[PDB]
Amino acid sequence: GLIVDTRDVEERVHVMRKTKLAPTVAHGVFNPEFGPAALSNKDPRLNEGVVLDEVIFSKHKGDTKMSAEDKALFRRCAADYASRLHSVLGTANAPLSIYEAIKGVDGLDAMEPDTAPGLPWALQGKRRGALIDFENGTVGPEVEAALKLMEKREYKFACQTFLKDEIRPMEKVRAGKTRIVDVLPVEHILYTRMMIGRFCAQMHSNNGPQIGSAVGCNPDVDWQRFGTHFAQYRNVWDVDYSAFDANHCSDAMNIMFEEVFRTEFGFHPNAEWILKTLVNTEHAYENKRITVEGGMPSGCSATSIINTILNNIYVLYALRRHYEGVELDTYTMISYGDDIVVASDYDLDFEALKPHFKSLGQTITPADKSDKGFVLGHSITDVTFLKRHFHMDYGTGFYKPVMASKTLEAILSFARRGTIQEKLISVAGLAVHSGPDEYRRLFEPFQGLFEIPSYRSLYLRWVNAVCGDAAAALEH
Repeated sequence: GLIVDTRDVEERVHVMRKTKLAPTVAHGVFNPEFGPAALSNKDPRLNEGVVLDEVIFSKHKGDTKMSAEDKALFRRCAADYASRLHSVLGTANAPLSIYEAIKGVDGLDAMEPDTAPGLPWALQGKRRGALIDFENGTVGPEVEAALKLMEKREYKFACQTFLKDEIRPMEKVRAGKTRIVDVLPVEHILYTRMMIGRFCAQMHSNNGPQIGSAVGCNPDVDWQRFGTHFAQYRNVWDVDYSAFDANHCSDAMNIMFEEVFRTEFGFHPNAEWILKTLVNTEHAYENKRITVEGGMPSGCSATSIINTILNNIYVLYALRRHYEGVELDTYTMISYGDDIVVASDYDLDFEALKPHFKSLGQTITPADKSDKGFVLGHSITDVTFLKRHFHMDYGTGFYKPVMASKTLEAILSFARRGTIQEKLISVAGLAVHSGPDEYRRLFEPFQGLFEIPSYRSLYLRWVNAVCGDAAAALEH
């Protein structure tokens, strides 16, 4: 995005805390090159002269202006992807009821009852529970009033900026590259869910290469589905972006929203409008109010679908800008926000697409970290997606999501205080795919102190999870 105004203000949005993450017993064994992100300017691990306030917003270097020809190409690519999307999903996109918006529907989780409420409710000491009855799926009078302002397209708002208290590579910790989440007002989230919730549910239910989205996938079971699909292609690419979310230009975002969320596809006219409120945003951080043009508000969960849709349109755009006769079936892909796997039987030159992605304000590199850029001949067993590799289990022949051992060492090395037992059982579910020897090694530090699930128990759970009849067949 482009920072068009930075001004000081009364009311500090107090967003410089201490980490709830503490080292575990594993920290001293593994000595990871990771640590909690800096949550304070006075953090002694920060490099000399690094200001948190400056670095967290440094990703906003501009709002790339696309030419008329490029915008008309982008619109064709958006309308072509939308055609595919709404063909698979259908056009049952009537607004969600307030009850359904809060409680969710099949394929869409209920709203979180006690997460951050956003502005100005955070400054008035009003928690989410004060504004919305999540039990009954009803709203208080303030949310009710704000919903009626959005009906009229008169709603205005500020994004509350929170630092992401999490583990980061030590080099990113020192450089002050703390990640941020933009918390929009709870009523804005409610209304967005009203406008596109049915669509969001359908995309979760229909995740797969056909719609180019892994949002709402279960890697445990869906790696088999994904792996057998990409294994069929001569060429597979994993594509790295630099600040994908920030670098979505106003032109791209606006056109995507216009082509994807049309009334003719069953959407309320206001679906396009509430999404378009994401383009030109005001961000509250401490005493600062930063106005940005372009980019998606920072996040993962809340913005996954939009980022995934843009990734799909970007690949069609980039290939059509370089080659003639490119259609959706020229390649296959799956995306989860900025994360992407692309495959084609065609020898697509991804190295030559770099300038074409640059016309969208996006910088692509091979995920590989090759000294050269993109190459042909890569397969599904070479790539990373959701921090997971695709490897066949020798026992069953099924693809399993294998995470890098260094990443599992880092995850096991820190925990929120009092959560260690819960975290071990969760991370065991990830580490089981590393094999029995590495699984044993990763949890050795915790043996005798916590309950570590047997490798055997999680392996048997997994085989049943991915194919029920296969597990049954082994008792022939």
